[PDB]
Amino acid sequence: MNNLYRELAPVTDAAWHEIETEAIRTFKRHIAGRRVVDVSEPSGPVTAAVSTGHLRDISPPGDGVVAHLRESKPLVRLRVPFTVTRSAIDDVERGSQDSDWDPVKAAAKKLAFVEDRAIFEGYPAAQIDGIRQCTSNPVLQLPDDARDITDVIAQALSELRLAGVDGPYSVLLSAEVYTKVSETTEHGYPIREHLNRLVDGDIIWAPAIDGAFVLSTRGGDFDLRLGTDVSIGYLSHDAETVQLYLEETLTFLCYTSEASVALTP
Amino acid sequence: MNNLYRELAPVTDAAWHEIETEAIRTFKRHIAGRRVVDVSEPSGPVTAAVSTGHLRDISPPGDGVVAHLRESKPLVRLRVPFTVTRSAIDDVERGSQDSDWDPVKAAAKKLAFVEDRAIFEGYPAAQIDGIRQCTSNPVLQLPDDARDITDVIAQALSELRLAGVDGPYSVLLSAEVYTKVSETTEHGYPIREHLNRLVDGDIIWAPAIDGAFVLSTRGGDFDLRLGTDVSIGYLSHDAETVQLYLEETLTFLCYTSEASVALTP
Amino acid sequence: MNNLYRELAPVTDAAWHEIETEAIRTFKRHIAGRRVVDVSEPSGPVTAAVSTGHLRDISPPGDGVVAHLRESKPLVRLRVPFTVTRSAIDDVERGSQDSDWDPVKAAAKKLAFVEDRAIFEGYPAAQIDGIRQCTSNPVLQLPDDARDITDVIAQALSELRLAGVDGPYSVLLSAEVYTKVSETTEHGYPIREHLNRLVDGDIIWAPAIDGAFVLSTRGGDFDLRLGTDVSIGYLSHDAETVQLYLEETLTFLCYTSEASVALTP
Repeated sequence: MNNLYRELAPVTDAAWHEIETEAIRTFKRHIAGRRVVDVSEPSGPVTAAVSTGHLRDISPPGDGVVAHLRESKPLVRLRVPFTVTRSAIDDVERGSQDSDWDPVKAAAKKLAFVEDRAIFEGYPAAQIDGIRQCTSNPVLQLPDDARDITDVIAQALSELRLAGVDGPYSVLLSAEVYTKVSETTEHGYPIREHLNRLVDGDIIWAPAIDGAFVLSTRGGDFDLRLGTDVSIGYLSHDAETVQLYLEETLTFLCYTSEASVALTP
Repeated sequence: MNNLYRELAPVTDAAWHEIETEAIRTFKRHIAGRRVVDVSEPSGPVTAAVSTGHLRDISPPGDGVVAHLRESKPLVRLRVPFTVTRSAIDDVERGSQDSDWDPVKAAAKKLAFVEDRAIFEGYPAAQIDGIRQCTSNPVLQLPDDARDITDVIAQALSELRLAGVDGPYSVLLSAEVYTKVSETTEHGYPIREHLNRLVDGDIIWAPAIDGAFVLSTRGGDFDLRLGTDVSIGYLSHDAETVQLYLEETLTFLCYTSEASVALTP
Repeated sequence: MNNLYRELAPVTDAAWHEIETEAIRTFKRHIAGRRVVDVSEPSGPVTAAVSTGHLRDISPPGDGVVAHLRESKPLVRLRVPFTVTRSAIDDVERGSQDSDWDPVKAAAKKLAFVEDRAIFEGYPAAQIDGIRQCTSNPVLQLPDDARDITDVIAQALSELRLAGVDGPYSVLLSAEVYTKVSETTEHGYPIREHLNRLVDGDIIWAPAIDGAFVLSTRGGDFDLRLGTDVSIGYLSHDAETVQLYLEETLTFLCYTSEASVALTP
């Protein structure tokens, strides 16, 4: 057994497979960051920090000695508890295809939103600066008329190019802007056709964020470090319910302030 | 012989071949559900029920015993009788290529319509809840102006995504809406070109339904279980006509309330 | 793990082996039905219903369509909870041969009695008509004088024969009648010697029933369908006890009303 203690839960192999399958596809349907930042191979549960390579001054241990601390970023463990009914679990083996996995899906959405918000908007208590904080390019305002969205994206692109940043470039849109872009026509012409051909990368569904981002996916700019990737573990149970959780241990680092452009809602 | 008793019908092999060809191709031209739902391999004439995996409380058989009935969905047999003239039948062997199979086509249309309506709109006497009853996403209103159809479809897609449901996504349209979508332009630009590229799946001809559906075809959400697939059997004949029928025995189960969006006409 | 969750029980392999051995042998000592009816191979936890082959009229889905629901018999799950002391459990590994399995035996008796009563006397809540409801031959009265039992058994056999039902024939006796038959003499001659040679099949110990049955075991008349056979699963434990259960999921169908004769006490 590992720290997850799956083996102690009154959950069948079949139910585990359904629960995992749901957590993963739901997580994947909400997550945007992983589609554009570099995602590392999980390094295991021992990992507690990512070295930044920097030195920090501290007072010397004595005369004639110069001391620096090695600086690093701590990993954060994010855990989302959820509760499933034991009838949902047990029904799987009897051949149920509609066991209530809503709590899994809700937990998966919560975790994806937390991850994407950390990456894009910062998580100060976990010492994560988001792309919003890291960016050094002029911030752009998303227009009132959806028909002008291609104007601001074009301007974001030129900002990246002028900052000397190679592509390809991707755009992350909030749920609201994504929907507007996908439906809006200008004098009959779908702005999505215009916007799609303008960007050599992808136009990404990013429901966790407000506004939009335009950034390079050249690599080496945005570091999502995984200690342990999305996992499902066991907490407790009674006669009727099982309490489980989704968790991951990771951090995010932004190495290049000019590789991104933020667009506010 | 099997229950169809085809062998007792005064219908030649040649006529049988024509009747089948017509029934199948007509059926396929009208049917929409089978293009988006999971359609099982026919399990044969013995199958009467589909296990749902669930338990129903019943009063115990004595003290200290706990009893539960196993829940299942019954299959329904749908039979559509039709009558053909014996001159239509007999002309076939004589080289006729215009024998009157109108009654075959009328039966096939009737069966497809009954099947699709059961799938999408439900059939309470057969204990079938259709996708319309099943869905838990906000129901959307089709616009008066066809030029706005892409707006509602886009909102529908966003409902599916926000519900954590992966694609691909397909759109089913009533005969009326399909025809409108295929002909309508906004400032000259065909809204079909916009809508077709908006949907990674298909835009489906669904003449049996009113309004529209946008659903995921990821698999495992919508279950059409075939006992026996569309078949042609024999009832009776007189000097001038033969009474045949089309039939199938099946049921439909919807496992995921959030995998579809309904749009009302 | 499967739905039994045996692995979560604080019960050693040795104790499990003892509990099983006791449950099975106790079960077999009380059960009578399985000795005369057709007992199917367990079909697994997915099975929920047994097709009867019949059709039920339902209102049609529209004009010119004829609809019928497929009839099936639902399986019932019978569960008999029981509690054992943890000292009974733990003593096993220490070499104990008299651990208290009384609660296991009480559960097995309770289950056998519930099964046999369902088979012979019916279980309306589970939609099971027993042989008693099924039979169409004249019901016979067991005599006050045990010395006359061979008369009624002989009349019963004659009822079966006249109904055109081939043997071999077996006789099931209540605990009371069995004991009477085994001890009683007429003018010194044991009526058991007469009765045993009169019946080509067996005289069966049936402590679950009152009265008696004489039935054919030619096969295909009496159908005990097993979803899952007698099993031992785990519910909960505290410091001193473990709550387990016996269960099976099954149903019983009687296909031939004239293949049995009932004799009332």
